[PDB]
Amino acid sequence: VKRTHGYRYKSRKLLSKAPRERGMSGLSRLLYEYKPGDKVVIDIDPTFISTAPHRRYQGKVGVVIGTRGRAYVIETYIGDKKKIIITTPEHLRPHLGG
Amino acid sequence: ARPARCYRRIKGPPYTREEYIHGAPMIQIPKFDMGTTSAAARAAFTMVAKLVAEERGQIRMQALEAARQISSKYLTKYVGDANYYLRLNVVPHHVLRENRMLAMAGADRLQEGMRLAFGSPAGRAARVEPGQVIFYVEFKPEHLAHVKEALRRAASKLPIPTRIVVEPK
Amino acid sequence: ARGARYKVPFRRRREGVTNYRKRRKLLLSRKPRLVVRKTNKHLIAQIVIARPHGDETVVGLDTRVLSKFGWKGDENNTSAAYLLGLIVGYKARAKGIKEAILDIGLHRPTPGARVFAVMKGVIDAGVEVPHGEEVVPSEERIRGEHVAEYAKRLKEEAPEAYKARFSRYLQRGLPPEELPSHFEEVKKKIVEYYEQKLAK
Amino acid sequence: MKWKELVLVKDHPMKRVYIEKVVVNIGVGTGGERLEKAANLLRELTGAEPSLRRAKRSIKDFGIRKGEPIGVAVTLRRDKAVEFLMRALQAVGNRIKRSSFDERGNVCFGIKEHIMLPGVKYDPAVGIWGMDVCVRLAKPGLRVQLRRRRRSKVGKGQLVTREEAVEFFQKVLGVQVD
RNA sequence: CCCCUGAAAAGAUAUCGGGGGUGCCCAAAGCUCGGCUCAGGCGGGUCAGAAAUCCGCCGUAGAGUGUAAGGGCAAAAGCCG
Ligand SMILES: [Mg+2]
Ligand SMILES: [Mg+2]
Ligand SMILES: [Mg+2]
Ligand SMILES: [Mg+2]
Ligand SMILES: [Mg+2]
Ligand SMILES: [Mg+2]
Repeated sequence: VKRTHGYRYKSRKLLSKAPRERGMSGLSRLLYEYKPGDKVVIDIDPTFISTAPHRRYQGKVGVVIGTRGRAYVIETYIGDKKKIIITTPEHLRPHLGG
Repeated sequence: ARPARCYRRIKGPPYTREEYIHGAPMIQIPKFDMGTTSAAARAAFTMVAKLVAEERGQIRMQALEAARQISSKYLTKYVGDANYYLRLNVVPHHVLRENRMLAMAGADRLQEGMRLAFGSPAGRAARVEPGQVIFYVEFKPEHLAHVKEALRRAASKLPIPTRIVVEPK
Repeated sequence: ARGARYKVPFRRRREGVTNYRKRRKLLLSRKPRLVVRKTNKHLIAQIVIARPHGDETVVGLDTRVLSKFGWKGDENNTSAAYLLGLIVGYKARAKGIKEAILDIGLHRPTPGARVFAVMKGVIDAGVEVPHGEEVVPSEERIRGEHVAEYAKRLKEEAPEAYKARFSRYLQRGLPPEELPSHFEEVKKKIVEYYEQKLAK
Repeated sequence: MKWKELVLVKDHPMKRVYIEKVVVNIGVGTGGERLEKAANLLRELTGAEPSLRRAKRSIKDFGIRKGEPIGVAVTLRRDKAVEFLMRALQAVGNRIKRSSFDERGNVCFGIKEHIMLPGVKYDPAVGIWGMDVCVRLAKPGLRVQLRRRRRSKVGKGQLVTREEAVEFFQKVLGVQVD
């Protein structure tokens, strides 16, 4: 039977947490202020799944283009196609590697 | 039952989650530990013999049962139930399947050939690795010849080559 | 505690000081917080900006600071709460803070509570704090008229109970029935001290 | 012999034992009007407004559903507790079984029908009612486990024990404990 | 169409492959605010009992969350108002 494609269709491992990470996450990711040109890493937080980007963007590095209210507009790539991810900071981490 | 060569080799993943398997057969081995099992009396025994697998493969439940019967009967007769401890060390967790046309086993089983080929349960086997202990004996050094004979008889019932290792406890 | 699968809550949660569900909603504002906390004897008012490595307190004071303006009322009543907000408000304004959001932690937002008196004092110093119009205590309570009325009734009913329940008031030389008069004196001294500072 | 002077004082001023509260309960099965009579009895017995207690689950064999009131209980404090407690002890006869004491300083005893209490009258309207009277004893510092902010555990030495509970009922309340 | 597995730690991935589910239901089972803590166990308590309401202690979730499966959730995403 063909693969089904719901928005979260092969995400058991990705959305699972170890026992020591159970419960609410810390709030420091909320407090980073990103400006255009900043580099961020998409690190999905499973306790806020409805605002999380698609599983294909986990671990990708994007560039902040701007803000939309409280979300950040991030320019990234899936293979060769440019993608625009709009997401809240709880699903973002600063990329220190350049 | 098919010849045991049909299920000897490890050809796929283990099939053991009985909550997903309809009609998984019940284990037909009544006991796994024979002789004197209480830990206090086993302290008298000072020797250990092991029937060790030489190859990887699957041992059917009925072969383990046949091996258990011949060895335990021999030890009971010649050594005495108070003078040895014999343990069948592996459990037949893996469920075997067969693709045969049958009635009273589901509608898909009525389609002939390789259409809907996933088999219905046919038995159980233990998946073993090289060096794995199949049978484990604790005995007194005076009975070494008898214990080796009992394990030689057990080996003749098993689908893979084995070897007997004798060591002190 | 018992076993490796036990998840120990956050340190501030198991101490019972931080409500992290409410704190998250405060941080989403991205505005400075007016933190107001109540102790048995004092009140604390802080203007705080949240940073990823830890909060930064722009201005923090408790009600001990009121002795620097010759306050002789109780340390943490409604009147003292208002004066604390005024001092914090002017100090916060001198540092560039124009707007703040009230943060009461685990205290209840009962109307007329002392937390909203600190807020009222902060508002009058020029720092805007959004609020509803039915929680600030009445000006009579801020002036301590509820304290003075209680003591006056106590004196004419049981003069000894007046002496015990306000022993520290008598020691300081300010009888409780004269609190509204003194509160205006202290409030004037605080306001004049900072408008002049702001002017210079 | 009032609430503030009913205190068992040991050799430390802050380790005193007093009646923290007295709770009176009546467990009626289903009815509202049946409950209403029991609710009226408690108001006139104790002088305090009783609170309706709703069923926690739906028990078919008892004919109760979750959320409907099947209970009436009132908690008594300070002076209303001491006054009613004295009456309740008399209805039993200043006798409490030793086994009725728990290890944590709670004492509960039953009243089969409320007429043995002084000051009440056999009334064919309210009927006949039973009662559960629970008394709690506490040393100072119990607020540490009950306050909203910075809640923590009370130290073991500051907790009321079974022995301190029986002594309070014998030495302070003058009750025969058996 | 949807979930887990197959699927080989980025992504994609088939078979008349395996285990299931969907063509609804709910004016609340939807929104928000506040309070509270669940399953279960123990001690005491009038009928009363394994199980009703009451007092206390323990209780990492062993409960609940309409509905498959997987994931999430404890001053809550559960329960009550
Ligand atoms: Mg496809
Ligand atoms: Mg939604
Ligand atoms: Mg294969
Ligand atoms: Mg993959
Ligand atoms: Mg749904
Ligand atoms: Mg809520």
